[PDB]
Amino acid sequence: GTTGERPFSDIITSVRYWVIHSITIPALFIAGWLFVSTGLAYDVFGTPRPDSYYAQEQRSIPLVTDRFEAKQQVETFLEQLK
Amino acid sequence: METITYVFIFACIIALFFFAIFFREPPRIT
Amino acid sequence: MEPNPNRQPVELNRTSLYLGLLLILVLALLFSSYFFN
Amino acid sequence: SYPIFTVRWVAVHTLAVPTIFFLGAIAAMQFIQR
Amino acid sequence: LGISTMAFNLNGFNFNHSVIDAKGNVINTWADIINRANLGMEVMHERNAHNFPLDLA
Amino acid sequence: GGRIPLWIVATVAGMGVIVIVGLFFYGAYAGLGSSL
Amino acid sequence: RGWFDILDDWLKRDRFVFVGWSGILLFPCAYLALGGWLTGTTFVTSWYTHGLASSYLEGCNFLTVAVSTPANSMGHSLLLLWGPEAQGDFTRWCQLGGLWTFIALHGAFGLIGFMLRQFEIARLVGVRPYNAIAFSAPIAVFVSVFLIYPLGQSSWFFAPSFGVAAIFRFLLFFQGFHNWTLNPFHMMGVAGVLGGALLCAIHGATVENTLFQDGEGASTFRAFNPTQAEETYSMVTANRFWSQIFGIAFSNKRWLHFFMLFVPVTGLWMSAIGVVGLALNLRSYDFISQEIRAAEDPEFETFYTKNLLLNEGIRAWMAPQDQPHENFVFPEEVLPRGNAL
Amino acid sequence: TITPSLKGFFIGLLSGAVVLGLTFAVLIAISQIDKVQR
Amino acid sequence: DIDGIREPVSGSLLYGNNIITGAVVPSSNAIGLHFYPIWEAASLDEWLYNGGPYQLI
Amino acid sequence: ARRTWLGDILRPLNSEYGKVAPGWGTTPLMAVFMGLFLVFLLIILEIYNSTLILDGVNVSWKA
Amino acid sequence: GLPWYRVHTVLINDPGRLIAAHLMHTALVAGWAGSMALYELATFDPSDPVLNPMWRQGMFVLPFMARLGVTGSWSGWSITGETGIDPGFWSFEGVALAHIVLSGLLFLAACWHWVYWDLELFRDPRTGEPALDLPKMFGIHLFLAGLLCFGFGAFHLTGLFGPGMWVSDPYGLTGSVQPVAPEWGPDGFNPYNPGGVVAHHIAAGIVGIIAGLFHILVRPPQRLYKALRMGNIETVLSSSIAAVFFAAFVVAGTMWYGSATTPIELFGPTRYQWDSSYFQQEINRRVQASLASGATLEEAWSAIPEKLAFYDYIGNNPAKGGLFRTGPMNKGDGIAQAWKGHAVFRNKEGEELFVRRMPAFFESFPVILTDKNGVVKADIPFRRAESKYSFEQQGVTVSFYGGELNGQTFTDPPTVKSYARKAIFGEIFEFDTETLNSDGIFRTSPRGWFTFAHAVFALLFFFGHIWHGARTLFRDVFSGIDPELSPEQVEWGFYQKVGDVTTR
Amino acid sequence: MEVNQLGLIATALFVLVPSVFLIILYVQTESQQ
Amino acid sequence: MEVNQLGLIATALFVLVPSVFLIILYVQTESQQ
Amino acid sequence: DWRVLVVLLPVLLAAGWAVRNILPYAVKQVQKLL
Ligand code: CLA
Ligand code: CLA
Ligand code: CLA
Ligand SMILES: CC1=C(/C=C/C(C)=C/C=C/C(C)=C/C=C/C=C(C)/C=C/C=C(C)/C=C/C2=C(C)CCCC2(C)C)C(C)(C)CCC1
Ligand SMILES: CC1=C(/C=C/C(C)=C/C=C/C(C)=C/C=C/C=C(C)/C=C/C=C(C)/C=C/C2=C(C)CCCC2(C)C)C(C)(C)CCC1
Ligand code: OEX
Ligand SMILES: [Cl-]
Ligand SMILES: [Cl-]
Repeated sequence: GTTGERPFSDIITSVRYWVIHSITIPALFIAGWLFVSTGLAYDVFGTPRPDSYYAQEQRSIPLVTDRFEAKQQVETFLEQLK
Repeated sequence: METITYVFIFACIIALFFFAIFFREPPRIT
Repeated sequence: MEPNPNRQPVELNRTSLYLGLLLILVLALLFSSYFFN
Repeated sequence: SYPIFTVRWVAVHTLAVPTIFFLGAIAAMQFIQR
Repeated sequence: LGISTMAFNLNGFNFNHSVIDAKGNVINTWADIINRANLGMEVMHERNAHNFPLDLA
Repeated sequence: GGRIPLWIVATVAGMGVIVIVGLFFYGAYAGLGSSL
Repeated sequence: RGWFDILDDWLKRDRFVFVGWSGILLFPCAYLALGGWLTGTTFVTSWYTHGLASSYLEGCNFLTVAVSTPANSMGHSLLLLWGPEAQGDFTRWCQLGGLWTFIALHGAFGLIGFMLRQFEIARLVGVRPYNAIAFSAPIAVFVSVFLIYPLGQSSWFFAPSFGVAAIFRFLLFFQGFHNWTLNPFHMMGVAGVLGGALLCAIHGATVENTLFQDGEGASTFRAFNPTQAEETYSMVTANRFWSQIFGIAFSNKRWLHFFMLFVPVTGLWMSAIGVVGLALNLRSYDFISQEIRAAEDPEFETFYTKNLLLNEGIRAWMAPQDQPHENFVFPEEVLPRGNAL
Repeated sequence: TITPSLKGFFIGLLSGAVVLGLTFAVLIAISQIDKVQR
Repeated sequence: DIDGIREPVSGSLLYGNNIITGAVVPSSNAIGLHFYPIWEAASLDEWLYNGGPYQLI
Repeated sequence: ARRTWLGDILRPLNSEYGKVAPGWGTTPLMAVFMGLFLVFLLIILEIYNSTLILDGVNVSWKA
Repeated sequence: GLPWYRVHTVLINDPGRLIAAHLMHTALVAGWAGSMALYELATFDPSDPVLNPMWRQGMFVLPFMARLGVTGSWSGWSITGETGIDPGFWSFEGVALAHIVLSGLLFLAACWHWVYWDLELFRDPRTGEPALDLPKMFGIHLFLAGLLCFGFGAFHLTGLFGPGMWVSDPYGLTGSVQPVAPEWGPDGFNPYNPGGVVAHHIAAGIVGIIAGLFHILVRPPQRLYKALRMGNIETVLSSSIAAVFFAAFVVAGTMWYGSATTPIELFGPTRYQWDSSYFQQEINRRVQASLASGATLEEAWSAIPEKLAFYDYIGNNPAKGGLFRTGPMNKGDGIAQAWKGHAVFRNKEGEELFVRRMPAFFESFPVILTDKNGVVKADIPFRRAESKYSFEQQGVTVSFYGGELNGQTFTDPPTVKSYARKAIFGEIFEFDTETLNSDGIFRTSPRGWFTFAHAVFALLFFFGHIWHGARTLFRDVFSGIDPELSPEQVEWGFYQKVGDVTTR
Repeated sequence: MEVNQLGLIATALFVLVPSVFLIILYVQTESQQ
Repeated sequence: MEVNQLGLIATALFVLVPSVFLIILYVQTESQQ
Repeated sequence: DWRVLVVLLPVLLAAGWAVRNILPYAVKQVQKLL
């Protein structure tokens, strides 16, 4: 039978939906581009940039060694890249 | 004793095939 | 003593016998190599 | 005639809004030079 | 059809050393770990059947 | 409730996804993750 | 008439997406486990836990992206956001693997919610809850592999990582270290999967080739309406066909469709028991009689010993990087190698 | 003394109650507004 | 001898195998893709040594 | 049915089958203890897991 | 006719024979304990608690009698190693036959309640049909559980009227059965504090008695009675099975991780003690304390007890067994008989080398020697054509201190390599491989077998909770759905509430 | 090969015990009506 | 003591085989009428 | 910190526009609900 909600067939084929979503869908797509273009994605999650993996002469992985001071161990790793 | 134990089980499974086919319970319609 | 009215008879038709004999004969052929080891 | 804001509206927009946002972020990553 | 095509040596995706940093250090991924386990099987299989550095068949 | 045909949006949305995934397959040869 | 029954009415309203009391646990947990995996594989790295890149932002494709397990030093910590490890920092929480426990635990209660959803809907429409009972196999598989197994080892590190390529590494790890192919509980699990795939194909094909001509169209799909009372395919013709081709054949529809429930569900349960044994390294790795013979007879060789040599290669070559916390360093002269290669 | 981890225990505990408090609080209000005609 | 290097591989129960390890071993690598029926070997003993039964099966 | 001596002494115990308290009864009071019980189980779990570290407790063999 | 998987359903409306059957399962479980104990007594070696204890001989029920104060035998020995002590009647043999003659009486009790199943007690007075007032019975049976829980912790563990429990030092060396005082502070919830075990059978005993009095005098709410089907006995099986596997996962978790209720001198060491090198640090600490006090190197390692050195051996690691490697640990590496001392490896240049130990993951591990900084300096190479760190090339020797080899040094590469291979296992011991005809393959301890047994039983019983739980609520449609089901019920949007004809 | 001695009686009883269980139930079913 | 290795399975089958032969006959008899 | 303003901005005017076109059809739904 039917549930009572407006069918998807007439919603996506109506003009009012597209006048609303021809600006909403494009604005979120650029909102996502600017999330990475600004370099802010690197700093929110703490992801290394292509130049922030090793030091200039270092070839050993900055692997976490202690459970209760891992918060401080990576803050030493990221400070020795200056 | 191992080789005799493996082939004995294998022979029972083959003997089980002969009864499950030619001595099955006939399916009848009604 | 009057007999118990909760008693029921048990059944196991011919097809269930073949299925059961097949299960334990295959489970034996699989596990026997690990029993001898 | 028909309602507009339903529980079906929330279930759709909980997955549709972030997906388009992720499709734009992943798109910008294709031009990240090393 | 996957087995029938890899019979003619059209193998799966190769992403070994596909990610690399701004200097040139190999940033390993989960594909590079798969390559390590693969190397262990390859150097051990048929331990005397080979006389030359490449196993082309 | 149907002033624009469904087969038109079906092709537009179809052509729209063809381009975005192709952009992803293209990115496999340039930039990061290209082994070069 | 109270607030409880008023809330009960709203949850069970016949809408497009049924909510129900089970939805309070299912929807938020299923949305965060999936959204957490999508957020991880798109943005989050695993550099300080495994030494690996694992997001689209770093250059990984759909096959290599993964939410890696936390480091080995973290033990079996829940890694809560407010916990003593991250201390509330969301950035440091992602850098130590908090998203892995965020996905595993929220996803675990999500599975509980979905199974409760199957019990709730079955009661409302008045059916038998055999669909919920069948979902017990994917749950026992998830609990034994993602929770009981890492709890048996050293840490969450050796649990599966939510990725396509990280799962392939999981199997090769079990071959080299556990010989998981030789375990008879995986063999029964294989039989339950390949058997269910056999029944699924052979039942659907037998139905499609024993139908009655209830229509005038060359495509026999329109000759069916859900409100019949007669069978759409001949059961007595399909029985005679398979009796003469294969030897035996189904004669009962209720038994046939229960058999399609028992075979794949039992198979997954057996494979879950085998993984529970591996959490303690209780493996089926060796046959003692073979090793006693092969050690004193340098001419005795079977496919069993050939596979053990392959296991010894997988361990010695993948260990230094797959287990970086151990700081393994193997010189070139200790690596097991055959001739030339 | 109140250790730092015990302080985070109270933070997660109240956080669990506010989301469960705010969760329900809206569904009873929505259920009251949108009842079922009998 | 499957790999053709004069290194035979035991595969039958009477030669020290069980159901899990037993196997009918493929034909020798010295044959390759050559057709090897019984009447191409100078006897059965030669036929069994070079993995003859594998092709017939 | 058959009566016994011990069967007549225990009779009042197996005599109120099907009796109930009207309405919701003591359900609101039960739910309070259930919440207190989970919070209790959550404490001893986070203590065992070393997530909750109290001053004085030392989850180790050297206890 | 009944199918085979439903033959025991003839006891649902027959309480008397349900009693008789439950008396039989109790007589079986009790009968197993007596025969399992008698069997372990006829196969136990009590002559060496240091190198051949109970967890090295595959003893299963023997540690559980030891955990609660039964340590001696009528023949004159005790597990502690003492001699010439009278244990009275409550010895291993006394505990065994007590469970045996308890089994016989429960057997006869089952026969009586089976023949005389039609008692007035099981009949509801008003209707006359078999009934059981489950809510009040729970309050009665819960009241008795709170009494026995309180009494067990009050009188037995404390020592007012009992032996106590097993307690030992952090390194499982001087174990004994001592009374334990309850710990009421926060440390009582430390799983490694015995005082918390006492404070719980006391505290939970009090609450169980209070709840029992409540569940006796307060009838269930009718909204809970009908929602949980409290008139159907199967709802108790659904909930009891749920509570049973909940406990099964924890007793398996505490067995693997370790706690005050799972001592090491009874179940063997844990896997996590080998990972963190738990026993090696304490051994090295005593060596540095002895060397600092002016003792020579031979006297520093000679001061190490062999019981402390045996715990630093990977053969006792419970994570090194196999699913079908059946038998005790002594069937594997052999009967441990002597510590031959601590081996020290040196090259020709004088530096001391350290052998990389085998992790529990590896069925086999290479032999690599490093110095005090982690750099490779010796190994046993695979290929020899380009070898650089072979023992012959580096002149690696071995010296023993303490044990039986105290003060000896070996130099020829063959024997030096043989001690290096054993060194990846930890300390080196001399084994007796001929008495039990050992094969040299590692096996797990009773700690490992217990965890494997109850973790699987916990997972399987989860299915029992779901099955018998679905039966309780889908009782009506167990034999099929309504053959006259109106299609308007399952039609979408026909009713405002799913399955409610009141709401069109 | 040096196999386990109890493996023979382990396989023999593993086959026999559940076999006769099904056989008893079947012959007592065909003897009914 | 060094007993016969097969005396165990010889005794086990000496009891089991003729016992279940009589059990099979008795159960099918009681199931008649 | 300016990067959050640039990233978040498009969502405001996108919602702000999507709103601007639905109030005449969004307030009609709640007035009917009571
Ligand atoms: C039904 C929904 C549901 C469920 C079951 C869970 C379950 C979980 N979440 Mg999740 N979560 C949810 C929805 C849900 N979540 C939503 C909607 C969000 C978005 C905001 C999150 C965001 C989230 C984050 C960010 C994190 C979790 C985490 C967790 C885990 C730990 C939670 C915990 O300990 O809380 C404890 C709280 C309770 C048990 C509540 C009990 C409250 C009772 C009623 C007592 C009330 C106290 C009272 C007010 C007195 C005040 C106390 C005073 C003394 C201070 C757990 C697996 C963590 C995780 O996975 O880490 C790995 C984590 O870091 N959750
Ligand atoms: C909680 C249960 C439990 C546990 C943990 C142990 C643990 C132990 N016992 Mg004990 N035992 C038990 C119950 C238990 N026992 C019972 C009930 C009996 C009575 C029969 C015995 C009789 C017994 C004897 C007589 C002896 C032991 C010994 C031992 C030790 C050796 C363990 C071993 O080799 O296992 C081996 C385990 C396996 C090989 C695993 C078997 C797995 C099966 C085959 C899987 C079956 C699959 C299934 C059928 C497939 C289903 C298919 C599906 C489609 C339906 C160990 C300490 C020995 C010892 O060391 O004492 C000195 C010894 O002499 N036990
Ligand atoms: C205390 C626990 C308990 C109790 C009292 C019951 C009681 C019952 N169950 Mg349940 N069940 C349980 C646990 C329990 N179950 C668990 C844990 C599971 C999951 C594995 C199940 C799964 C289950 C299913 C799927 C079904 C039942 C059914 C039944 C009923 C008939 C059982 C029967 O005649 O079997 C007769 C059994 C035999 C004749 C032989 C059993 C053969 C087994 C597999 C091998 C024996 C192993 C060994 C002897 C047992 C010791 C195990 C030990 C280690 C614990 C009965 C009311 C049935 C039902 O609903 O009836 C209407 C039904 O269909 N049970
Ligand atoms: C974690 C976390 C969280 C959460 C978050 C979320 C919830 C998110 C979501 C997210 C999302 C929700 C996202 C989405 C995404 C999506 C995507 C990314 C998609 C894509 C796809 C595509 C691209 C497609 C493809 C395809 C297919 C599928 C098929 C075929 C064809 C093609 C190829 C096209 C929070 C903050 C709360 C808290 C804390 C943390
Ligand atoms: C009558 C009487 C008497 C006698 C008694 C007796 C003599 C008893 C005995 C008893 C006994 C002596 C018992 C036994 C029991 C046993 C059991 C109960 C067993 C069982 C087992 C099982 C069940 C197991 C199973 C299994 C197997 C086999 C394998 C693996 C798996 C399993 C574990 C499952 C007296 C004089 C005192 C008194 C008077 C009366
Ligand atoms: O043969 Mn059987 O496996 Ca096909 O690669 Mn080449 O050759 Mn042998 O090595 Mn790799
Ligand atoms: Cl090979
Ligand atoms: Cl070559």
